Amino acid sequence: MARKVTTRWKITGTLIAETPLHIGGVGTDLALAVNGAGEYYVPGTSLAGALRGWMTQLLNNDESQIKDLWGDHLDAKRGASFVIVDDAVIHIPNNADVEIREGVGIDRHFGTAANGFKYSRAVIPKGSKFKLPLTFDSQDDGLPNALIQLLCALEAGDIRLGAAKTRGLGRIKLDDLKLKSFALDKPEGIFSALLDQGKKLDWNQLKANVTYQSPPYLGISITWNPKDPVMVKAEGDGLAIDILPLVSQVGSDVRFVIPGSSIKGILRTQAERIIRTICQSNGSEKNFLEQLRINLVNELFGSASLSDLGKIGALAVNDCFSSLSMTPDQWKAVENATEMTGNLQPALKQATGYPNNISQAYKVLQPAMHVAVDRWTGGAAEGMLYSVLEPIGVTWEPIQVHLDIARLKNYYHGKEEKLKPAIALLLLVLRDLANKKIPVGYGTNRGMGTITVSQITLNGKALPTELEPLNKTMTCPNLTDLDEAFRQDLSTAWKEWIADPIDLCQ
Amino acid sequence: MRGIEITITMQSDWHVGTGMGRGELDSVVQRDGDNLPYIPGKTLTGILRDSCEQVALGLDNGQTRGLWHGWINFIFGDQPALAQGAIEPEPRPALIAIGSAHLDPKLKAAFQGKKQLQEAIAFMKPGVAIDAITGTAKKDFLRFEEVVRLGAKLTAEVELNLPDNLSETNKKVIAGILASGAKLTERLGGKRRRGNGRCELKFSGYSDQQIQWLKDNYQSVDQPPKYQQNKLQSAGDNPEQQPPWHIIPLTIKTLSPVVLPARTVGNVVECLDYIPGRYLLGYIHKTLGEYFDVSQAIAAGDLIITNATIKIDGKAGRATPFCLFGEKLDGGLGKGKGVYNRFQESEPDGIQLKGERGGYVGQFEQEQRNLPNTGKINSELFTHNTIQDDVQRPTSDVGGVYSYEAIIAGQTFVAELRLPDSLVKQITSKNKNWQAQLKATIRIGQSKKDQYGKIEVTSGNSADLPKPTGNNKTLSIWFLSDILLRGDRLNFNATPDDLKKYLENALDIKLKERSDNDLICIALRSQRTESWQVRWGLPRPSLVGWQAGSCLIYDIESGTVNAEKLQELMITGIGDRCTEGYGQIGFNDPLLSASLGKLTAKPSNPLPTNHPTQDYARLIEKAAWREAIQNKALALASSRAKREEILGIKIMGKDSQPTMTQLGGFRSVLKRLHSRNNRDIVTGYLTALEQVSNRKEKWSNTSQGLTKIRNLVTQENLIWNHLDIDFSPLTITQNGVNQLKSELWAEAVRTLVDAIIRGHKRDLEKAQE
Amino acid sequence: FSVAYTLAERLIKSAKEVKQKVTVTNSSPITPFPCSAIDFHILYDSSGIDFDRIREKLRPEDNTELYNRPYVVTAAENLSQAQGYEWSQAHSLQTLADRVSYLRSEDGEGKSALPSSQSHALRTALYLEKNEADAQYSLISQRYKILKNFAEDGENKSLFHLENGKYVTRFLDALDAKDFFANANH
Repeated sequence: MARKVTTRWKITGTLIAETPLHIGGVGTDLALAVNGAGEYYVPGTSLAGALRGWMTQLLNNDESQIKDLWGDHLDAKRGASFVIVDDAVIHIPNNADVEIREGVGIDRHFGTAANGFKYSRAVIPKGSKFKLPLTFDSQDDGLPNALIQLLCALEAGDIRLGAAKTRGLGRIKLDDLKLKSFALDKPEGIFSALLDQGKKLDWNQLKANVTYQSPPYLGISITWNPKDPVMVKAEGDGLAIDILPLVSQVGSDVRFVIPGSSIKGILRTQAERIIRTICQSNGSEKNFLEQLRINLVNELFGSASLSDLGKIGALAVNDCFSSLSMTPDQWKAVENATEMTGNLQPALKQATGYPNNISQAYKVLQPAMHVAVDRWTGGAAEGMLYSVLEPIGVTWEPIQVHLDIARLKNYYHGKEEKLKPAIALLLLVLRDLANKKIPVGYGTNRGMGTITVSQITLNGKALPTELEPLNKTMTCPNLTDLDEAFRQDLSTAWKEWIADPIDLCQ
Repeated sequence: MRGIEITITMQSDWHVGTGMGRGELDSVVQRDGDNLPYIPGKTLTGILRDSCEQVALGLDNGQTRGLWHGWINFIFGDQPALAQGAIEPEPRPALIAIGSAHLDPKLKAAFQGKKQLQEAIAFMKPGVAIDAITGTAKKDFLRFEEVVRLGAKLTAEVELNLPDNLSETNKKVIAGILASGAKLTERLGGKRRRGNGRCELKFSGYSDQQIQWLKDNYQSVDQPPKYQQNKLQSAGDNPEQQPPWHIIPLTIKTLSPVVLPARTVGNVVECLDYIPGRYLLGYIHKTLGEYFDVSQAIAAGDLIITNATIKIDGKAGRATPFCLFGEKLDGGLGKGKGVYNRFQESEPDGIQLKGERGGYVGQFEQEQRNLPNTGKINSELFTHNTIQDDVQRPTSDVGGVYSYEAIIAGQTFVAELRLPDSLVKQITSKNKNWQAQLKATIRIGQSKKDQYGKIEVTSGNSADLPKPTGNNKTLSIWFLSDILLRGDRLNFNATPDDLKKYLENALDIKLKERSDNDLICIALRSQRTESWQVRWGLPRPSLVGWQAGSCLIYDIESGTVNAEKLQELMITGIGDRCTEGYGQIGFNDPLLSASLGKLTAKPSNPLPTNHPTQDYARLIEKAAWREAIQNKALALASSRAKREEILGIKIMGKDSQPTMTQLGGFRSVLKRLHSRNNRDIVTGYLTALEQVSNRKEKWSNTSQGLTKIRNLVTQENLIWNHLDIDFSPLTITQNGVNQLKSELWAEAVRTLVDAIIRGHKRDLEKAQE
Repeated sequence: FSVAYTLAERLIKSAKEVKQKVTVTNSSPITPFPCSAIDFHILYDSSGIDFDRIREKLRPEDNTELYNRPYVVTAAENLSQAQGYEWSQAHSLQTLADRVSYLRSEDGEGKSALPSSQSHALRTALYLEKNEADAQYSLISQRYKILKNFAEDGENKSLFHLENGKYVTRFLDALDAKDFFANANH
């Protein structure tokens, strides 16, 4: 006989990239996984580990329940996985291609691009689709709870795929989920498997009939607007405009983007600055890698895997896209524009959606000239004339920050009392973000990058009772919407850690 | 019923593994004798069997043993290694032989000579374990697996040797099961559960019609019929044997690997380097058994089929004489020098000698003045597993894996069928063209139903009989085959005085050992043969004697030696089981008489355009070209002079010409170059650069970069001149180069420009660091 | 293990070729000079299982050997008075262990100084015509400068050096033996 299967489940749907995605291949970070046809794809090994990884965090590392689904080469009773995860070709939407994210580390002393810390990453664009390609062999007459929980997590968008998960990327969501049952224990089900494409299950029934359980996390959704123009710089100069906003493909459109790499790094910088102040510790002597290694920031933001102190960040930040979008050729018309008062004005009128109103167009995207003035003569230091397309009236989607509370617990060894100094730092950083102390993107000392924060929504799932006061929507920048007994509670654990700034992580 | 095929179409990248990696690779795929990926027939039977067992479970309502599971043991044979206790029925063989699945022969013909493309059929897949705590790549769990590109269409020859009395309804049951089990197969090979090896498996001539018939009829099937052997039959009507003998040469070519068990030892079978004559007996029955009573001839000794030994000089290679010795440091037949015939040559002064052992030698003559040509048989070790079906993995390395040595395909062997004139007259009277019937393709030996045993047999024109020189001074004996002799108690034996007695009786002479001290008289080695007897159902008795290559020379003490009798012994063989090629003997051969110490040894197709695999070939081509372009680009871009040569950009001490924002600006334009039709966007951008001085002046400190960029984009040839790749090793499609150049032009340009800009900015930073 | 030992016999017979190459100066008759040597094989799946087939599979052209064996284990100091001293250094095991160290070594990123993807491309190149093999070696060593240490011609432009009229290379030995120098005596 073969392996005895009671019901085979074909479990299918469309996984959509909710952020860009990068899954790497052998052949800096410009090699994306490609199948033998050279098409970009999700390897089933990489999707399985995402799904298996999530279930492992769900089930508190109960290895037995995991190995009962995902298999085990060691246990004499187990062997092969009962989940099959197929490879899925990525359908990048029309008029879109792989993008390259260019970035840099910022020296914490000088505040400038650290030498030797430039990086490039190729990313499958947002809105790209690939099949959910799952088969489950059941050896009993049901469907496993943890597998139902996994499918709920996929529909919730809770599972991350690929690289740079904490720093902009990896978010996927499942749609069109279909479950097909084949009773391979029975003749009708085997011939159905051969001929009839299976008994349909309404997912909405089972999805209603059990409570979805996430592992602990705190969602932070920051509703913000540019107080002054906020952009990341595009790496290439335009023809009419030197400094252009970074755009990214989002479905069939392009949108302006602030990478979650940029928001992560500014938040990390403020975290590290607060700790070094409390310790009065100087990072002027240290090199960039040394400047980053500090307590409580190495867990919320991660440490590089150097042989190991490497850690993934418990805190993950999405790429934030503008509410404005453009057709790809509309933005190319702006990029190609050769004359600021020539063909740029049509192109900007089109892209902002105000083809007949140059006033309303420039209330969204404003070209700005900058000139350096000679101190001795008072003349424009010509050659030091440059132009910026300032997104003065670009509206942005809320910044999505995800604190993996389960990740912090593993770092702190399950004891949630250690969480409070990390939570305290995170709230102190959000207090600075809400008080305009953390500018974002290009040109922050040069008239750009200050943001208003209207609202911080803290959305904890499965939080411990002592952090349950975090489930709040804040509109005071100083966090007085958080219970004062809870803020005093955090403040006491914070002050205790300050007294002995030890490494929680033991 | 051969002529059925299975087609496998690989729908995802696929990995039939070898259980190991090599060097930088942690897993490598199996490759056939052409170095191409394939699915071995043992893998293909296992996957197809497993799926027919999935169907059987459904039809048996989950009963693990039952009527429909018995149908799998009918179709695929019993699995006696798993059964325990007193199973009384003999194990059923399979009704289905499934070959290995190979790529289309024209596609494999295209790959001949193109080692770079042969590697390009596969690519590296990374695998890494992530630490569940830190979420980081767990180092030394970084792993690279070779996987074969999807789109492969592979085909295996299938033979259904159905029982000749099988009911027409039961034929439809077998066809129905196989169609059904083929349909249910979705995966094969390594990492099935993680998306490798997705496939469609289709029999030729089995469709949903065969599935639908079973669905309509399965409830009224019964147990399959009981297995019985095809028994021998004998009439006894053969004529008595009369000289002359006829020697019919048989050329055997290996088409698959062939396992010819030398010794079976736990989970490994070692293979011979020759085909024993007993493997051809079933072919002799099948082809000639209607013309005379073959079994009677065997019993009477009217039939000899020799061993098939490697063809050398156009003849059967002869087992290297053990009387030959090499100089231990610098000589031997493999080194082609320092080979002494110790029957004739003293051991040299101060030089120690190693006896020769294996291999085969070509023809030799008394005054050849060159060493005889050597022949070598290429054998490879093949490794297989059994999957324990509940865990779907091998149950351990020790008892889950097994290995066969096999003689690899493409090797040529010569046997001889020898028949007396009595039978040849009878055969020719019944069929004048009977030698035409000796041409056949047959599967021989161990595991012959799977990936093993496929041989072509061809018959040659009747050979001349051996003509040994009758010398009354000495008798020289060369064992061309293993000699099996009964002792005087009819046990098998290793006493050469019995062979001395046997010869002098058989020749009616008297023999004496060669008495010199500086020479050797006797060079035998023992041989033990541990075969099966398939008709017995039980092992054959162990046969002991002397291995081929064993040599001895005698002085004739008295009596003339009859050249006619030496010829007859050289035909019939001596000792036991000569009918199947034991006992083959060379008398008075010049190679055993020579002094040799001074001698030395002598010194693709392009794929048709309409061909169905052209889509798959084009896949391998594009991969090979893309990797060549990208590697050559990264070589070029690594050097400051070539970056300036191709794009004019240069580093002047510490600042780049032009600034990186001009390179980023251009690079953000060139990414819109999807095809040659888009090139006006790129040359359009260059116009607007050079249209205005403020832009023009930034590039004007380059080495003419804006013209160089315009040339690279406007001239379809220029990218290929800069890359300067020879794409002839990387193409196999007819007109492939022209089609691939037009298809990959925009990508190759984009690849090179991006590489140059990257290399420039890497050095620019290195100048600033 | 039957077959494996038969190969170890043929490997030691190969290792003993030091007896012809490394000899006591002015000895009459020529005598071998005490020189330890190793020959080894790792039995990868399609590598052959008998010595002559193994080595034949490593001769992609009759001018070329993808092996540089045996490896001398005697220290270079103790051989200096022998004939064939220069031969012993071309065949020194230390030369293999160095090349294996370079393959195992890492860059400042903690990535390998030669990636597997490039190692595998060099494995493929070694089976090409020597001008194609040397062309590939030029391209990859422009990009990964650690490969200069793997050059053997002294002109720093080939993985092969000429030896008794054959082009031979240590590089495939290093790729194969990469994981077989484990030690644990540091």
